[PDB]
Amino acid sequence: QPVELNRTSLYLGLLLILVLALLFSSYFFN
Amino acid sequence: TYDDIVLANKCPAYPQTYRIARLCLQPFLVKEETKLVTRETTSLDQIQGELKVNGSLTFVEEDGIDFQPVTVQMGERIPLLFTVKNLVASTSITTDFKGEFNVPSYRTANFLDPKGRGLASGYDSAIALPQALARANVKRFSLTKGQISLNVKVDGEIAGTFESEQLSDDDMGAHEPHEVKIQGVFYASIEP
Amino acid sequence: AQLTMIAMIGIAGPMIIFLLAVRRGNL
Amino acid sequence: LVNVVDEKLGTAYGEKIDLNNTNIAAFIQYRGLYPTLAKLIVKSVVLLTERQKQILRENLEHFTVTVETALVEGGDRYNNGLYK
Amino acid sequence: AELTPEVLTVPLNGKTITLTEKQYLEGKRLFQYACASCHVGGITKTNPSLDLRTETLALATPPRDNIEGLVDYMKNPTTYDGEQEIAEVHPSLRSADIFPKMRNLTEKDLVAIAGHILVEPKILGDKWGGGKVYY
Amino acid sequence: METITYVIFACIIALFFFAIFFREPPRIT
Amino acid sequence: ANLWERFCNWVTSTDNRLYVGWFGVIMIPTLLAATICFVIAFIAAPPVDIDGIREPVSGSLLYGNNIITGAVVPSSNAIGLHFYPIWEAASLDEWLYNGGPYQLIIFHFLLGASCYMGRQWELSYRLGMRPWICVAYSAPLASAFAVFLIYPIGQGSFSDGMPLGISGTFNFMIVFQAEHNILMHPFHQLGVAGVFGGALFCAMHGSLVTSSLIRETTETESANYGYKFGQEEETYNIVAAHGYFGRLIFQYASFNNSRSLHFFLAAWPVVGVWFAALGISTMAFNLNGFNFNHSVIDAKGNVINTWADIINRANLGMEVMHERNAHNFPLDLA
Amino acid sequence: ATNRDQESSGFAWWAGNARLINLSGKLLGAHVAHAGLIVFWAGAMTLFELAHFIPEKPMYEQGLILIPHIATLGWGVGPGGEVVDTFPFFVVGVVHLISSAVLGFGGVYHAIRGPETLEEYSSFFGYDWKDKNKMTTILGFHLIVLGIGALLLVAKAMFFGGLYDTWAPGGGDVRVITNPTLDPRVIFGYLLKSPFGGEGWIVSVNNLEDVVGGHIWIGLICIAGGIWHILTTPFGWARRAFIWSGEAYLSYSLGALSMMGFIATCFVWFNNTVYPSEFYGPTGPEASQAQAMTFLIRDQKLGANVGSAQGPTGLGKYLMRSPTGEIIFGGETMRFWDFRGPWLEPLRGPNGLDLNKIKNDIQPWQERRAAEYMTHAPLGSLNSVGGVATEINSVNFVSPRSWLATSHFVLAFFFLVGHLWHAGRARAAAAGFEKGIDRESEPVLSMPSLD
Amino acid sequence: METLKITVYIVVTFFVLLFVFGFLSGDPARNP
Amino acid sequence: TILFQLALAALVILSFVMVIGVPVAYASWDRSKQLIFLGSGLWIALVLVVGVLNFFV
Amino acid sequence: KLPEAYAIFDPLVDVLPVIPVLFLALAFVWQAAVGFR
Ligand code: CLA
Ligand code: HEC
Ligand SMILES: CC1=C(/C=C/C(C)=C/C=C/C(C)=C/C=C/C=C(C)/C=C/C=C(C)/C=C/C2=C(C)CCCC2(C)C)C(C)(C)CCC1
Ligand SMILES: CC1=C(/C=C/C(C)=C/C=C/C(C)=C/C=C/C=C(C)/C=C/C=C(C)/C=C/C2=C(C)CCCC2(C)C)C(C)(C)CCC1
Ligand SMILES: CC1=C(/C=C/C(C)=C/C=C/C(C)=C/C=C/C=C(C)/C=C/C=C(C)/C=C/C2=C(C)CCCC2(C)C)C(C)(C)CCC1
Ligand code: OEX
Repeated sequence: QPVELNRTSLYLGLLLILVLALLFSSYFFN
Repeated sequence: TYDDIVLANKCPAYPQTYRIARLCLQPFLVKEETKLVTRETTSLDQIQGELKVNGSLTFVEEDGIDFQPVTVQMGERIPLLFTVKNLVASTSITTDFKGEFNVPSYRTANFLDPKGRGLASGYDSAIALPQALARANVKRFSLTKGQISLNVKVDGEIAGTFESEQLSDDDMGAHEPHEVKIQGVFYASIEP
Repeated sequence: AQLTMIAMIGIAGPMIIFLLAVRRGNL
Repeated sequence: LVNVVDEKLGTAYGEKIDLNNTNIAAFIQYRGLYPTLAKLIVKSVVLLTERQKQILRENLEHFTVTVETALVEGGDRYNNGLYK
Repeated sequence: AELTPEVLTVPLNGKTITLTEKQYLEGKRLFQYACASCHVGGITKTNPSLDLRTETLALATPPRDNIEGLVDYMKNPTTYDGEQEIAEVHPSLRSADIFPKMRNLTEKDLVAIAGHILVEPKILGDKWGGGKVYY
Repeated sequence: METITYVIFACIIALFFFAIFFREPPRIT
Repeated sequence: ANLWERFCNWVTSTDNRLYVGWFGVIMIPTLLAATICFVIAFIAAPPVDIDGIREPVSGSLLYGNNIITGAVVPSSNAIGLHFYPIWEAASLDEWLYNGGPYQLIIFHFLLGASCYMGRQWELSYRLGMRPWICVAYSAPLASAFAVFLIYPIGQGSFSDGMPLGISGTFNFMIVFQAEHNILMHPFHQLGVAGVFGGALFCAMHGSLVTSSLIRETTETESANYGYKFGQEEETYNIVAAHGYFGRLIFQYASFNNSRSLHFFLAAWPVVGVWFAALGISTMAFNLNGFNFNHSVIDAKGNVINTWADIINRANLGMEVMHERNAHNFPLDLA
Repeated sequence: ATNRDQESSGFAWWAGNARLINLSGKLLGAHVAHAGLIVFWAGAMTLFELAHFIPEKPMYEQGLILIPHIATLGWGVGPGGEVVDTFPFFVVGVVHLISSAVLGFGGVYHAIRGPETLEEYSSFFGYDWKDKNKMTTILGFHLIVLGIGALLLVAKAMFFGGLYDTWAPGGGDVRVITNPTLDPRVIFGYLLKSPFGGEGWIVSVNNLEDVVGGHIWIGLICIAGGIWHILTTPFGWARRAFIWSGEAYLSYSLGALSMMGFIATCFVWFNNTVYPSEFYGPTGPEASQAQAMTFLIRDQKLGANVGSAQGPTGLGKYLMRSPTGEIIFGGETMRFWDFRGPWLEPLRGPNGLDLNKIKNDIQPWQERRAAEYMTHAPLGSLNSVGGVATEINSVNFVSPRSWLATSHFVLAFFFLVGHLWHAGRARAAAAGFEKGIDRESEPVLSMPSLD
Repeated sequence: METLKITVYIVVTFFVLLFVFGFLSGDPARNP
Repeated sequence: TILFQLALAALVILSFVMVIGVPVAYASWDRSKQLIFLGSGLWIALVLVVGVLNFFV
Repeated sequence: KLPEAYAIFDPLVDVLPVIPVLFLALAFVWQAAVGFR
């Protein structure tokens, strides 16, 4: 079965990750 | 008057006991081992002393606004307590005033640092790092001497230009104070 | 008392509305 | 390098009224001293009015003379940021 | 506990006078009327050296841990050593001209402020005259 | 290493630029 | 057909990918000035002496902050409420020291977010919409009005504004509770009732619509493709969701009217955050929260401490420690 | 029974006052009964404030907002804001409250008994909302009346007693302001003042000369703007710049009132001339400068060297410099160095505060006023516990200034929201889509795509 | 400072006159 | 002085009948005309009788 | 205090300013008698 990931889901899922890592980088560097 | 000023930072031969009644000093050469990032809270004013004739007029200052916290940007910011606190200067006044005063610490003993550490109040430890410094932990109050040479315009009210050499804030021992040379003008209003 | 003022001040608001209901007035 | 205020506590400043270092508010613990004599003292163990001399002499065993530069500079002899 | 004559006995002059539950409740209110703007909780807001503690007041010159001493303070307020006279900066009955909240204080109504100032440290503890450390 | 990692924010602006102007458009259907 | 009627044909045009509007002729250059100055101050601003007492607070990233502890530090307390543009200062380094970038950002942000609100009106008027998306944006905008402008005005200094920073915000919250008892202020409690309810009714409405979607797709692809954009059929059964949620509590607690439903979704967080912004705006003028310190006392008169007396000791903890060197006097008036 | 269900008006019960937009007789009685409510509250609160009034206590110590307004006018107060006759307060309470029954009669009459529209009985009183010259005629009538009202204040100030002057010599006294500022470069120079610190746009009006002369200027341009709007119709640039609807003029008034409530909040918070601290209490600025003065006084009385005394930070504990250079009060009150009150102008010389005027020249009325103003700061709680949020329940004090600024911020913000509500709606109503989008002619499906 | 002040002042008033004139240039007309 | 409270309690009570009797008669005729007019003029009369007698007590 | 010929009617004045709060609530009584029609 093929995986569909439309461009909005690339855009939100990149938004989900980048603002997660903008959050947690302050704590991963600590 | 006060309404057309709010100039308050600016100061405006003459031949028995005499007194200096209103000594202003309006200035910052900082020795590399500037700018005025403090805006205009820099002048000394309303200083009252005692001009004691001996040939030399000894000027034991006593009272007045005679200290100003000044931060200058070298870009390193250099706090100095620009002051003439307890100055004894000495020279018919036409005339220099080769005087020596004491600067205190910038921050007094009540001052707390970002980690709560101060001299008379606060933590003698570094409570952030519980099982770990001693230079920043113990605050070391400085009182180093500064030297000023006023150079006397003359009316009862006289004026000219000073130049003081004092050290900077040493941050209660936590770093090295720069040698600040404070050039500027002055105005002293003598009255018996 | 202050209450018996505020009772009859307060009751006689809806009694305007009670009368115009029980007289079929222009409510 | 020791905290000079805390090193002042272990000597006779931190047992009595050090007449060169304590706040003018530390005179309220005895009679007669505050605020007229406390103004007169802050401004060897002190001696003026004659009733003031009798207040001081009755208090002279409570008085210490040991000047610490942190404790007195910046007008902390009169107000040290210590209130209620 | 309970407000009781063991709490309402306070030194009058070496004699103790007994307050009532009406009088202590009246003089809390007359303290909040004309005194507690500065003397909230037993401190002095305009001079945090001179708290209204009993030990402070017993050590004032003349002694002001008495009810006769506190009513003599509210008619003739002195400094803490009694040398200088402060009825021009402190509310009193010599200063009805300039402290209008003192004008309606009679000799059976000042004794309740003298009563409230002395009874309350036994009620609160260190909290009277203790400040925000003891709230 | 610290600030230049944090300046992740430049990827967010590029995503802010891409998801506004280069989104797959809404189609009236 | 001069280049003015050709200019208003571009500014007011809905054919723009991002609508400009006349409010956007103020909104765009103010908010670009408030965004360019923000990220420059967030990375490279030298430390601002916020409290006016020559103790600078590092806010920017290059001076040893991360994004969490980074801020634009508010303008100096020596400045107070004074207008501090770049031309007030003798140099840039003086303007940077006394927190001039904060006044540049918040005066461009609030003037540009006020003009975001009327731009939200203006597109609703170009599109033939009903106009009150602007009114709902007045709830976060009053909040930004309050903590950036109004609470500085009441307290008399832009040093009391909320720092443009994550942990500077938390400084602003802690100090505010220490001085104004914001938790005991009912307008903040209506605001928490606006955001807890707002998050509730979001997850409520989000889950009752998602619960009620008509089968249009297979379980081998997403249910999101049952909606095609612009379709005329409603994509979920409103009668089933009301039948669900009405049986969940009781039938009459339930908006079986979609318009009355979405007014409630509109109005509950908006009137919530309105009141909460009115919390900050009224605690600007020190109309503090409810002060029940030593309220319950016994027969002897001993203070029986309450939960509001435990808050009061925490409130005392922050207030004797906020700006440890700024106070020379026993009462914290402003 | 027109416009009284949603069947006849299309307005529900919660917008049932909007059923009266085109009912001029009923909308008149709506406004006269509401005018009767304001004059009732003006009356009944003044009576409530004077029945619960202690003339020993100062006015700010009693939760009084309206007795300070009558006292500012120069009625029943003497030297230093002290009540000598409570009868001018009582008359203002009675003349308002009794007048509320007349407006209550006429509000009830026009609402529930009179002609529903005035357009038949009186073409002078009958108005259409979209008749533009009639809408200026009522605007011109109401401008002259506010010009009459802004000249009554000048009348009370210049003839009928004078207003309370905080800057009277020797303390505050009711002063006949006989030489008001007629100079427009001073009157309208307030308008070009910055709102920000040290300038304080029109809130910095600091004498009763500019107040009276500013109300001669406002009071006569409102007369001359009334004669303007009575004798003219709106011009063509304004006809295309406005919606001419009933809700439109409401929204313009709501937006004007949001300006006024935000300004009056700032007046009662910052100004101590038209809001004397004798009556309203010290301002936020006034109490912080009073605290720094009280300890400037206290410690120098113990012999502190207050000019050379240092804070913890290097600054002057009592006396530092403003960023312009003036000797100002040390501490956190450095933010309030732009504050002018009359209990510290004997300290202020030309460099700011004079240190030699602090040593041997601070009078005991100033020590009294600074200690009073420090312990009566406009800090307080919502249950009216005085002091900070960490204070104990002993002081029943919130300033009228805090009450007046916060209430007129709550009201002024909602009146901005009400402006945004009604200005959006009245422009949606004049274009024809406030009830929704027409499905048959939806604009966006006729509008091109974006990307 | 002397130059950037009037630089900002002209920039502000040009955008503000663009704001005021464009809402005076028939904003009631621009409805669907 | 007590009959200053005979016109004042003839106005805290006549207002109580004219706070009901006016919005009831207006929202409900000829007797209501001769009862509103006779009493509203009496209400303007008794605010003047209280209005003169306060200066006499 | 009120002038001394007015203290009989002093509990009336103590609740006299609650009257404008009740005009708002009376519009809801009046709307409820008509059933909010
Ligand atoms: C205080 C503000 C205020 C005022 C002045 C008004 C006024 C009005 N409303 Mg509105 N309204 C208000 C608030 C107000 N309302 C509120 C808060 C709501 C929500 C509940 C409404 C909801 C609403 C609806 C749904 C409707 C109105 C209508 C009306 C109008 C006619 C009422 C009528 O004729 O029926 C007769 C009314 C009654 C029989 C009630 C009697 C009330 C009396 C007048 C009380 C006052 C007596 C007073 C104390 C006496 C003083 C004088 C005395 C001393 C001599 C009138 C102009 C109606 C309208 O649009 O008309 C076409 C209408 O349908 N209102
Ligand atoms: C603020 C203006 C005050 C008010 C109101 C009242 N008091 Fe006061 N009090 C105030 C000060 C500044 C001082 C210190 C004075 C000094 O000597 O420097 C005081 C002191 C007292 C004392 C003496 C306390 C002591 O330590 O001996 C008492 C007993 C006292 N005050 C009582 C008092 C009473 C009973 C009041 C209400 C009627 C009152 N004070 C009002 C400031 C102020
Ligand atoms: C229309 C309508 C409405 C509205 C209403 C209103 C708003 C009204 C108003 C009304 C009013 C506005 C009223 C008022 C009245 C007043 C009065 C009635 C008064 C009287 C007074 C008196 C009688 C006084 C007395 C006295 C004196 C002189 C002194 C001492 C004290 C006393 C108090 C005793 C409603 C909403 C319901 C609904 C719909 C319909
Ligand atoms: C009394 C007094 C005084 C005086 C004052 C004065 C003189 C005032 C005036 C004032 C004024 C004189 C003001 C003005 C204002 C203005 C305004 C407020 C405006 C507004 C505007 C608008 C609203 C507009 C709008 C629009 C646009 C923007 C565009 C489009 C078109 C239109 C038109 C819509 C003084 C201070 C001296 C002192 C105190 C007292
Ligand atoms: C009892 C008493 C007294 C007295 C009082 C009095 C004397 C009162 C009176 C009062 C009065 C005397 C009131 C009146 C009021 C009135 C009014 C309020 C009116 C208004 C008006 C109007 C509103 C108008 C309108 C109109 C019309 C109707 C038509 C034409 C147009 C016009 C608009 C003009 C005293 C204080 C001594 C003491 C205490 C007790
Ligand atoms: O700056 Mn930021 O926070 Ca308003 O309170 Mn005062 O100042 Mn400071 O202490 Mn708490």
